[PDB]
Amino acid sequence: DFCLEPPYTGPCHARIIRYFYNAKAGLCQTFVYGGCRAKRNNFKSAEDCLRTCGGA
Amino acid sequence: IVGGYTCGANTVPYQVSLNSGYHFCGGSLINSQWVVSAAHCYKSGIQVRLGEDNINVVEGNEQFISASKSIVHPSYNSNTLNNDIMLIKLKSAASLRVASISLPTSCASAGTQCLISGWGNTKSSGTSYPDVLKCLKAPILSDSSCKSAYPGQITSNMFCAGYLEGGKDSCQGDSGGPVVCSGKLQGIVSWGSGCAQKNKPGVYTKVCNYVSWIKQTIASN
Ligand SMILES: [Ca+2]
Repeated sequence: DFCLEPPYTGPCHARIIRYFYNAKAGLCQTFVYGGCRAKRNNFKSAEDCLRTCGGA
Repeated sequence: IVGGYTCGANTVPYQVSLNSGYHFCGGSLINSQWVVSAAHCYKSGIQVRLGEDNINVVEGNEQFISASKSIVHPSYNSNTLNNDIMLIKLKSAASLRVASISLPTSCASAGTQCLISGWGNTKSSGTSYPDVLKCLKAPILSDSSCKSAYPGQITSNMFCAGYLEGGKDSCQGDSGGPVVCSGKLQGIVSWGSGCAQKNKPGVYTKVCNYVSWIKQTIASN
């Protein structure tokens, strides 16, 4: 389950705000994504995050 | 920028901030209507902010101009990060505190000292994004050492710059920004393994390899 994976910033140096499902909190939170090599628990909006991972 | 210093208001006049509701990448003004940045900084709805020092407060010297076109290198590979370069056309020409930087006539050699700038994280690890632009002087490293630090990941279009001891480096939020050596734009902040880690210098897009593509692309768009 990729929804239970911790957020991955990656090697690139941008500061792009994305969302990831935080299983502990039971909600989608924001994190800094570097711009490349994103894993699946990385969404552009909280809605996308909740639709895909909500309740995992 | 980890381990750097405050540049000073408008002392790096070619430095721009790419804004999408917040600063997410840097870039360099290479023409009154064109900016060069990294391909991984590609985003829709980009607003380019010129003449910035404190990115959090309006100080009067700014020019906010929307991008009309964003051209990512046709051979950019998101997996290998090869050809990590992008051109952004401004919706209107910037009024030249705001100045363009020259493209290189030739590639720089290992040992060359360069100025790297940006509004990225200043902590190795931790988080601390600055208000004002930070600067860092770092030397270009040999292809041999760059390849030793990142086995099988360095292409002919990339170069390392920084210190093997760690402590001084680019970091999240600096991507797309300039590496000027020098008075010529030699690199674009691209990637690395963490920030300011020992034996893990930052990797930059080698601009001298794209000068013809840049000139022709700017001219036919
Ligand atoms: Ca400002």
